[PDB]
Amino acid sequence: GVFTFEDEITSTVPPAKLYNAMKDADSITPKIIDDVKSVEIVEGNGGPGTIKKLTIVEDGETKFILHKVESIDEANYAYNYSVVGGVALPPTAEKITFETKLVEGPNGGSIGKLTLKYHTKGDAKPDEEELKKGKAKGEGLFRAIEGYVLANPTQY
Repeated sequence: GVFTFEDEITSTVPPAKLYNAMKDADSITPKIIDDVKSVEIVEGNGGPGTIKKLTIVEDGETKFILHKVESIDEANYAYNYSVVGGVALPPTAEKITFETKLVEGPNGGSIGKLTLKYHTKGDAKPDEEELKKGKAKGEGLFRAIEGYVLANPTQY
């Protein structure tokens, strides 16, 4: 089944700058996220349908995760990607979609909506810890992109 969760977030960074840096995640994320070592494009040009392989370390063991770029909408400052392979998918987990959408917020920052869509195998529900871990991951990646902008203001 599909189980959807939405979380409202904030940033001091304006939405145009965050959105630009969200599209730069393949170079930003290995720099800032210690465990993420590299991102390689398997198929595609970076747009919707693109498949990416990420190489990770988790206590000194190299592991791989596979992403699919789902959809990109400047119109709603939106960037959506799915985890389609790797450690985050237990056998009753088929896919996890992470959507980020941004709007202008008070005082020159941004209001974020983070959506987690947890796709399960038929009748199963998401495990409570797996949902927690999935949320933390989506939030961590957002904060990486944001972190990078705050640290490198002249780049966005």
